Amino acid sequence: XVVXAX
Amino acid sequence: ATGTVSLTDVGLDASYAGQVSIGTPAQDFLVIMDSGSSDLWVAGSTCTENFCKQTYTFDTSTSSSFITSSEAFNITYGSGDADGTLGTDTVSMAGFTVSDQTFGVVTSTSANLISYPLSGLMGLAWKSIASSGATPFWQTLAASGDWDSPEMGVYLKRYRGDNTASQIETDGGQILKGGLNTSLYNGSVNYISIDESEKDYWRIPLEAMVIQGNSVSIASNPSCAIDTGTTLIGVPSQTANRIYSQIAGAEALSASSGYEGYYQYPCDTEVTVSLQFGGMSYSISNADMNLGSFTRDTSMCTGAFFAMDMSSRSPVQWIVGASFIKNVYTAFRYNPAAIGFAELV
Ligand SMILES: *[C@@H]1O[C@H](CO)[C@@H](O[C@@H]2O[C@H](CO)[C@@H](O)[C@H](O)[C@H]2NC(C)=O)[C@H](O)[C@H]1NC(C)=O
Ligand code: NA
Repeated sequence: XVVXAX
Repeated sequence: ATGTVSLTDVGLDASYAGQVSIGTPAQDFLVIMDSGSSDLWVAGSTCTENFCKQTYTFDTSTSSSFITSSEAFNITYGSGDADGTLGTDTVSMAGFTVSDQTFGVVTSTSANLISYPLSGLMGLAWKSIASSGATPFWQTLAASGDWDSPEMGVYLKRYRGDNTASQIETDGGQILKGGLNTSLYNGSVNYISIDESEKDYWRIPLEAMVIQGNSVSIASNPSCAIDTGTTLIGVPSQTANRIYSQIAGAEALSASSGYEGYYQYPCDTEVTVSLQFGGMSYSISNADMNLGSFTRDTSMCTGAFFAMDMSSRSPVQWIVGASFIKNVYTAFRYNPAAIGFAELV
């Protein structure tokens, strides 16, 4: 895999 | 004061989550502790998405302290988006409380953003990138003088490489609010200073990278989000190509595979790799680097570095996630603003 803001 | 958040490690080091309590009486949720974003949100009880039916949700109607808003909430992450409306309520974590915390009550997401046992996310980065415009919970506590020391200490436990590991490991690490845990690190903390223009993400410059003994052109050095809510390490395409060029037999996964942006290399090659921050090299263990085979070709294994081209509007060019952070004890310091690393005990 997750990739957390933009 | 200080207070500890116990972390649950979900998905074999995919996400690290802690307990938040919202409302009166308290409603408790497991939320991803995310140093790469700044909003708190939880799935609302009216949410009709499938994931919402299968996890704990926040019932706004049964909190006597909830203050509703018609204001839209929406946030975009690398893995998807989450939408709903803002609300305000009392929020607790690690024995601390913010009485009128603004946060998102989420009623739609893109597919597979989160699932059971998670119900949302707590952003641990700075106010300037909060979609809600609200001061982050952590930042209120740090600013108010409530902490013994104005920093958070982070230990993420590793299950990658444990063949008997479960998808939910409740013994997953720890975040200490208001200090650093001296039982979890050895020696001195190396602090990399963050100036007043860089208080958005938690980010610092990469000085160098060495892989298989070769220093990689990381070209003009990248600013790196040190991001507890990212699983792997995202780098520009050109940089990912250069990285994997140093491993004999490495190749980009095709795109037809479904894994465009990922790269694979011979499973029996142990990769020696380190990132240099603040004048020191920090090694990444082979258990973090090697993600196993993504295809039927069992002789090839995917690496933890993946290609992700960033908007030219982004102040970060790398996202350095758990794959890295598992190898260090990490201090996120409010004042003077800095990220520190120490060797794990
Ligand atoms: C710092 O880290 C240590 C190691 O995880 C914590 O030790 C645990 O603390 C609880 C009580 O709070 C004990 O009952 C456990 O047995 C301890 N575990 C181990 C492995 O020793 C300690 O609590 C942390 N300190 C702070 C201030 O957060
Ligand atoms: Na509960």
